[PDB]
Amino acid sequence: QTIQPGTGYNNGYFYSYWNDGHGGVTYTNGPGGQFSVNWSNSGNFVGGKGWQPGTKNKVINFSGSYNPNGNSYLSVYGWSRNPLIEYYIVENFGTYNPSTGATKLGEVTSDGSVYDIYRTQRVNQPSIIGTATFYQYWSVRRNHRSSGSVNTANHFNAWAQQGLTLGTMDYQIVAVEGYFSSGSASITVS
Repeated sequence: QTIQPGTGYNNGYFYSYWNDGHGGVTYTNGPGGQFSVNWSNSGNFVGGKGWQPGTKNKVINFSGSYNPNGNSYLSVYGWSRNPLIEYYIVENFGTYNPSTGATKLGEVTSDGSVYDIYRTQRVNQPSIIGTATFYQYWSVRRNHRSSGSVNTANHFNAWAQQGLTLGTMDYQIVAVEGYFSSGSASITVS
């Protein structure tokens, strides 16, 4: 159904839905690993389905539609602990490339497209363990798409060769993010 921000399990999948309380967002958990999100002049939000904990060799499949109107992105999103890292494998985005201002650390070919790799640091920002300073790792697909298969191992191995290590895996989901924009998406994970 439609639900307020929170986390839990639905039809076998882990889900996490968060928003800054601005409103204008509607997140709905559907059958299996499906979820829909409709947003209109929203605040900041992130929602998706996946696993808790994720793994370093998972092959993630997603399919559906993604129609952003503004700042937003579709990605495999998750965290690792010890070290604390937030990572993204961006498959599509709207008006803003989220890696802008980031330090390019390489490139990796995987699942039909080249990806550019970047690293950035977040200072005193919210995280799964409280306020902290941690790094964000990004893999941004050059050929955008709204369905496909993601071999996470290829990204995690490429990041490691570049000195970008990961700790113990926390959740790992396919999510839709929005930052003061509008759009709609319906994605099925598996």
